[PDB]
Amino acid sequence: MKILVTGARGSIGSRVAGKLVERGLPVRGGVRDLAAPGLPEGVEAVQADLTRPETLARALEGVDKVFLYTVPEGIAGFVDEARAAGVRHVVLLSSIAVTWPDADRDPIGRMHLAVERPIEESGLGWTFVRPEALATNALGWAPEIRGGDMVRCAYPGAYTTPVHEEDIADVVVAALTTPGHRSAAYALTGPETLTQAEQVALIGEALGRAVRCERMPEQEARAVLEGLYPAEVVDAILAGQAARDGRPAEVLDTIRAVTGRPARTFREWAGDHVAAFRPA
Ligand SMILES: NC(=O)c1ccc[n+]([C@@H]2O[C@H](COP(=O)([O-])OP(=O)(O)OC[C@H]3O[C@@H](n4cnc5c(N)ncnc54)[C@H](OP(=O)(O)O)[C@@H]3O)[C@@H](O)[C@H]2O)c1
Repeated sequence: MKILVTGARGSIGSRVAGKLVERGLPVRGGVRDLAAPGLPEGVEAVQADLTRPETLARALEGVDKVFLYTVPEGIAGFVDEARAAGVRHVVLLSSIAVTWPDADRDPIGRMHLAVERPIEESGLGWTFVRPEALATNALGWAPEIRGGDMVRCAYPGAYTTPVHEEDIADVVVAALTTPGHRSAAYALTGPETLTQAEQVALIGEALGRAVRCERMPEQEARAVLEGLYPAEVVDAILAGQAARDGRPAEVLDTIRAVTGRPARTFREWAGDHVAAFRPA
């Protein structure tokens, strides 16, 4: 029976879809707009807008399993349609922020908990995949790295443990295709905790040139982030980074435990995405 991959044009969703197609599995790729390009080959395109959960009734026909992105505003509608269609297993792309002690006050933590909890209460089989910082967050430095050798960082000494999107897709695929993952919640990290400055330098090494952070003052960083995210989220980002300033973050072996392969390094990630950081 079919697997519905929501967000099949997304960074993670497209890799989940592609990997399932490589395995011979019938995949429906969920998109908000059927007219647009970017869907991997061999995927049946279906409208599946998680904010308009009446699209889901058609998208879930003949579907046994679902990969789900976190969209809190339509979760009760999703649960209802998944139950009605006979879905047996939902794998959710959540966040490690749900595991920290302030999760239910943190905007990011709350956003993901608002989808985890109704799934937990629904009776559907589930697996939660809970990454720490996405390696792809480094793509926000591309404009500065393309144009010069200095990047401006709010907290150059702040640690995260960035995880490669391919590893996330591999864990999702394991959860969709093998037994033993029911009610599992996998906290995913990369294999090394790294500061912002270290990440920037590793991008430099992949390019063959020395790229450095300079610190920007918090006034300036707050302003930049207030143009990209709501007020509450900027406060959490900066507070999160200040709390990890000079404090190495936890490295978990969860990727290796699930997939049998060590987590991909940020260096490898930078080599994989090197074209994003070269000038036009
Ligand atoms: N950034 C971090 O450090 C971090 C850490 C932990 C967890 N996370 C989680 O990872 C996510 C990022 O995943 P990603 O890298 O794959 O992002 P992405 O490349 O931006 O893809 C996001 C996908 O979500 C889909 N989507 C959004 N709203 C939808 C809706 N209403 N209905 C259907 N599909 C919808 C989009 O579909 P369309 O392309 O069709 O529009 C898009 O394909 C975050 O949202 C968060 O939940 C992030």
